[PDB]
Amino acid sequence: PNNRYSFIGGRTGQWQVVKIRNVLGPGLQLVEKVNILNGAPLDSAWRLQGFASNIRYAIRTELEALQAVQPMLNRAEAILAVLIPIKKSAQWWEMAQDERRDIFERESHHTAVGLEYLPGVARRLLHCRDLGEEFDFLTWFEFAPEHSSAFNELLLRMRASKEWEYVEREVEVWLKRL
Amino acid sequence: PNNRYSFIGGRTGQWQVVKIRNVLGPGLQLVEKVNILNGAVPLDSAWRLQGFASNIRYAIRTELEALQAVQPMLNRAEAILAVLIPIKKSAQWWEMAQDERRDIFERESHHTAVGLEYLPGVARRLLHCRDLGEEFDFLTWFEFAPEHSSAFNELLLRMRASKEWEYVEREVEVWLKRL
Ligand code: HEM
Ligand code: HEM
Ligand SMILES: [Cl-]
Ligand SMILES: [O-]
Ligand SMILES: [O-]
Repeated sequence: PNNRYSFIGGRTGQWQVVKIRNVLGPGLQLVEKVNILNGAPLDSAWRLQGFASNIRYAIRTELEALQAVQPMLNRAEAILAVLIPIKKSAQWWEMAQDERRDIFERESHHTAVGLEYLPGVARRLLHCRDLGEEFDFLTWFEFAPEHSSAFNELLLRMRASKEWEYVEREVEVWLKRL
Repeated sequence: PNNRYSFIGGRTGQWQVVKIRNVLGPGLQLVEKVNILNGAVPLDSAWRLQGFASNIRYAIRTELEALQAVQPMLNRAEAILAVLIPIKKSAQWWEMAQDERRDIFERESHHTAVGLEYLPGVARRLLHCRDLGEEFDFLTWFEFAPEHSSAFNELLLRMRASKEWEYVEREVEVWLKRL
């Protein structure tokens, strides 16, 4: 599959690691670089993988709003990135669809809050629970240096939300584009 | 992992192939048997399908609770017939937003309400495979005593008349008998 992406921490890649912050639960080993590959090698400490998939929660009017402002990846100015792997608890995944949507948006305003940080912050969402991975999602953010304060504020805002009562594991990997 | 299943059409397995109906689009080659394996993966085998069990995508809590009231376990003794139905939906289905797909699925189509009429005759399992890059999007599995083949067939004619099924672009029925 080429909806599949792998991220390999180790000594080679497009991206220098700048910092890793072990927010919640067990961390990831610090390494020099992350190599990103479309598909599924020595001197590598960890590999994470996920796939791009269909929309799970956003309704039409939210999609139209996102599409009006969201930027593309690979802007020349967007030389910083942040890879944030996330795992949610088993109680999250047993809930029904309405219960989860209600937490994600009605209670937490995930989409409304995130829209306040576009178009500065470009984003990608990959899924991995269904592959058996140690994390449920691989989230990817890239932005110009001007926006790193704003991005740090977004994170504090999201982590205070009801949605985040269900996050069990979270790591931040700050990257600079080589 | 544990959540992945493979279905191999060939000369071995636990299920005998009674008929294959090539309902829509290209079919599957007729084979003698189906082997079902927990895991990902075939010498005298003609085709191999796979999918994963996953979280709920559409049902709401009160639907889940009704379903959970009545739905039968798999591998009942009398449940000697099974039907494997691989399904592919169109690209236009997958671009739509979540509310739009939910509204087609239940509000316009009453998938869950219509299906609930046929429990506990029919037991079922749903497996996902679009995200794996498979040639189908879903493997659906249904098992029942012979007493319900008629009713199962009526369900199918019903569901295929629905708005949901206007987005279905490939469908095969593999009818099976347990060995
Ligand atoms: C930058 C602005 C952001 C926007 C516009 C945004 C928007 C979205 C949207 C629309 C979804 C739903 C996709 C769907 O329906 O399938 C989503 C999912 C998700 N986002 Fe964000 N997001 C933002 C920032 C963040 C941040 C900063 C994090 C992590 C620290 C994050 C973590 C996630 C996760 C883990 C999911 C998957 C949720 C689930 O399926 O349970 N998002 N986001
Ligand atoms: C027999 C009684 C049935 C019941 C109780 C039933 C119930 C359900 C439910 C509740 C879902 C949505 C699961 C979710 O929220 O993730 C579903 C999905 C689905 N069903 Fe059924 N169903 C039945 C019959 C059938 C039949 C006969 C077929 C095929 C010919 C079928 C094909 C599918 C497909 C392909 C999906 C996934 C649809 C999607 O995600 O786009 N179902 N069913
Ligand atoms: Cl795989
Ligand atoms: O996101
Ligand atoms: O189903």
